[PDB]
Amino acid sequence: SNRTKFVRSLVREIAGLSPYERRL
Amino acid sequence: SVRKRKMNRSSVGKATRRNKDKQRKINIQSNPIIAANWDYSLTMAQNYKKLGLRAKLQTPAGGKETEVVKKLEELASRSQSEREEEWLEKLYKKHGDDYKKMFFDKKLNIYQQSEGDLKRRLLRWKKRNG
Amino acid sequence: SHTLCNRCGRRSFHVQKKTCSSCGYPAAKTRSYNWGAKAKRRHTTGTGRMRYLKHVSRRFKNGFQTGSASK
Amino acid sequence: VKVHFDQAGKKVSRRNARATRAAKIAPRPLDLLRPVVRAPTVKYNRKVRAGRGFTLAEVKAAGLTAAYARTIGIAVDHRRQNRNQEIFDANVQRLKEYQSKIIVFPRN
Amino acid sequence: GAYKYLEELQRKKQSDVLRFLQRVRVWEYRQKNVIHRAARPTRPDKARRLGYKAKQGFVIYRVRVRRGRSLRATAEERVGRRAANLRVLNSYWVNQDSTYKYFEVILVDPQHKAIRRDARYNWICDPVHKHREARGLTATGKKSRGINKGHKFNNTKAGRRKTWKRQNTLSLWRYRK
Amino acid sequence: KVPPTIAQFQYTLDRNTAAETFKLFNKYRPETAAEKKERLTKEAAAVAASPKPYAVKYGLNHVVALIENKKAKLVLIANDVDPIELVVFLPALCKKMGVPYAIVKGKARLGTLVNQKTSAVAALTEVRDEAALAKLVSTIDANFADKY
Amino acid sequence: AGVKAYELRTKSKEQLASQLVDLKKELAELKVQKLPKIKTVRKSIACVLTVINEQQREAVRQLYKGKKYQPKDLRAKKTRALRRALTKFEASQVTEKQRKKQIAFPQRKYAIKA
Amino acid sequence: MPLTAVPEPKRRFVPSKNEAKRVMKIVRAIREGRIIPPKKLKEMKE
RNA sequence: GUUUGACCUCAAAUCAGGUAGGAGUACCCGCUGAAUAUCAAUAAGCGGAGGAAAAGAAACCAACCGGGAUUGCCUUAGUAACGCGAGUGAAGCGGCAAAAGCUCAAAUUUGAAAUCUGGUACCUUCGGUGCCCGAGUUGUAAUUUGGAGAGGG
RNA sequence: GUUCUUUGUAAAGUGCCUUCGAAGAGUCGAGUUGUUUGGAUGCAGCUCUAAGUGGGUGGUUCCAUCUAAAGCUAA
RNA sequence: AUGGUGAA
Ligand SMILES: [Zn+2]
Repeated sequence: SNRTKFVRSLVREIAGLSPYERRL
Repeated sequence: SVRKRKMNRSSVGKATRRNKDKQRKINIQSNPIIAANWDYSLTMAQNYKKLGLRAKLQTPAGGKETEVVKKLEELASRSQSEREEEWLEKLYKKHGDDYKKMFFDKKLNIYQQSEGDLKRRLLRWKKRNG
Repeated sequence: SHTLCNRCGRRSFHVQKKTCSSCGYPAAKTRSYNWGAKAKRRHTTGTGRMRYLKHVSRRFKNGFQTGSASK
Repeated sequence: VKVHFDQAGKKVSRRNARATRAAKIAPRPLDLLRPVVRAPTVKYNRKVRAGRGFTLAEVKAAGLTAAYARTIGIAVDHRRQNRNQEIFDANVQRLKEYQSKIIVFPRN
Repeated sequence: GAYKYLEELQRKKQSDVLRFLQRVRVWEYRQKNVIHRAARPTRPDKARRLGYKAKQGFVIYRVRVRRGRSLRATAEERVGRRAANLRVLNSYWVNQDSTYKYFEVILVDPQHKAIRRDARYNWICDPVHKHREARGLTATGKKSRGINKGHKFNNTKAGRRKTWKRQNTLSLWRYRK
Repeated sequence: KVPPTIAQFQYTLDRNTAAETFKLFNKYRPETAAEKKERLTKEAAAVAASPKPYAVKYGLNHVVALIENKKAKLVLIANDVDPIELVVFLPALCKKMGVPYAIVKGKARLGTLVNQKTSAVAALTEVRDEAALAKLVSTIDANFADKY
Repeated sequence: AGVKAYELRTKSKEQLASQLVDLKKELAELKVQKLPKIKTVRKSIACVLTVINEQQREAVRQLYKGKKYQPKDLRAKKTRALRRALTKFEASQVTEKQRKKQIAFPQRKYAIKA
Repeated sequence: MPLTAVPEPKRRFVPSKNEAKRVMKIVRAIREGRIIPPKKLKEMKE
């Protein structure tokens, strides 16, 4: 679903990167 | 038990209930035709066969239409609101049978009913009244 | 050592411990154990008057009806 | 150690329950029409047996809906698929016979 | 709906925003009693998907349990013991730290006429549902009981004690087989 | 000192523009329970063709349904919602959809104009007065988005 | 022997109280002697007290006529478990969707012969 | 472009059916004589 | 405003309407639990329900021309498997008993929070109505629970 | 069976055409430590922590079957 | 071994 993908991208941009993700 | 002995010794008396015989006897309570023809002397399967009906649809385990006519004979035994009628009459007077024109009536077709619904309602009104 | 107990009167109320070894007074629960089969029987329901439990069975038989006979 | 002394008692109780159901369910046969099923486990695949309920495709091919079929005494199972034309045809024929033999009283 | 956004945000549990929210909320709760009445849930999406509804009859309680009988089971038992007149339906995790773990439990009062007349919720008013957490009938209790389908739960599909009794009994018919 | 996604609140519309927005919103107060009940009773008595009503949209779920459809023109967001996660993403959603948004202090103040004790958000879709709404939107943009 | 309840039903509160006082005085006088009449007067006292209590209870019921939440004394004594176990109306409550489904497809009565 | 779907229902372009249902319920109540119109309430205020 | 209001939070009242302990305990559910393999998920102990309890409509069983809620019996079977030693020990398929499917989260009623608790006066009183009070917008009703489902013709 | 009511431009179903078409995260999962099983599974303290034509269960390139992390329900 | 009793 396009709406679900958009919501996921919005949440990804809002939440930033996790502490373990920041290591990348 | 202690309670049973106390109850037996007590003068209150037992609340006797005799219903063993009533377990064997069951009266039909879902059909008037069957009740008149049903015979409690025979079993469920025997009664169904006597009436001419099937008591089981699947192959039963273990070894094994004078009445159905009455059941078949037993098989042979909405309008519009006043405001709805007035609304239909208004549109009929304003547009007659012009369904397409009636559809676009902004101040009489308050509810945007389809052409099919409008024509069906008008036909029902005509049949009921004229 | 022991004294009369208000709940049971079994004369098993410890003076120093201020508790009854038989019925468990003042504990809300009544002391009882499975291994004490004879003890349970001695204090099982029905050993007393059963002022209210007696009429429950009779009342149920009538469906807990209320009112009076129509004569 | 349990001894089935009640075997006769259990049978009598089951018969009494069936009689009570018949008294309440006199007009109906107490059973829902079941489809024919071919078993897995080739040791038993040769044996055909009754199933839980007819598939949605079979009910549709029988000229009735599952919701209406249930009220007429037809078991419906939406979990079973269809992969055999012979079984589908047999189930359709059984449903057609059931529809042609059932009598429904008016709701009026 | 917004609840999808809430669920997606809650998916990234280790986000710096959720970290700040959790560390603020745990500190705020640290100044309150172990068990206290909650005005409203802090995770509306989780409660809503768990069956909670904002109507007269529902109650939200927050309980703190020592870290290290699961923690959720202990919380449910404690709230049921304290809320004797209410029935525990479900609970969800809301916070954790190095010392304590916090869970939120939603309760429904069967005495309120709103629940009694609610066709979708009056089922809990039956006496057989008394103290669901006590018998492990809650979601956490059932999960801890191993109740599920498949080979992975054959020995605990329905009753770990029942199977032992069944396999230890000696069934003898009137006519020996 | 908090993550940038937080502390976007505490920067809010100024007193003058906030008062102007509240005055504009008060015009479209939804018919309260008593007013709607009495109007419906009057209509029934008269019965015993209609213009579309205009009112503010305040339900968070309803507003979010209107948001992302690009129908909402101006949305007010309370900065004191206890479940902050309910409103952390709303400004970003509005920015992505290009819908102007304004953070107004006090959920109670936001709800006082919609006949409710509290209201997390409020949004306008239809208007009576379009020039006033456009001017208010431009002022809010220039005073909030271009500054913070 | 003794007083008849069916005669005392229509007596007023003051008359019943006076009769009870007279019976109590008679019992006190007879106690000094220490005699079946003592049993008769004792039974009459109980009958008068029961009649007075019955009158008072019906008066209390009348004053609470029809209004909700009557005193627990007048409420049903069936059992603790029956006050729970939601009443017939609550149990019969059904969602609109289920009612619509039942109306659309009610359970039909049928037989299978032809 | 908007992300949603399910094009606009007719009710959004038509007067609410709930309002009509409430009006007809009030009309039924008035017919049964259990509701007094506000105009009659003004007279009864005496 | 050297003030007056909206809420939110926290306390109290011999406040109004409610429920909780405990008893019994053969069966049910959970926790704990002896005399590294064995007596053993036994004995004992604690907590929680009913006339039954639990479970229950698959992130199932199978590798077949497939079956289709849970539960009990025979069979599978003293087999597979394990501890290969004394010993423990399943489950699918098959036949039988009885069969019933459903409810929320999820996409706008926004052209009308349409929902519900309580108070008051009546009536046809296990409830209904007019009015008021409060909850609800941080979501109460209808519409959908994957068998798809929804706006229209 | 008997008797009063319905109504309101009210609620559903059938076949066709058309435009859309959501899915339980400190959860699955791996690690380790206690526990149960004749099952190697499950239960349980804790570091980490998953994706949406995705995920779970089974074998010779993968093919077969469902959609867990909510709940109710007589026999 | 389990659960209790009294005893400084
Ligand atoms: Zn004692």
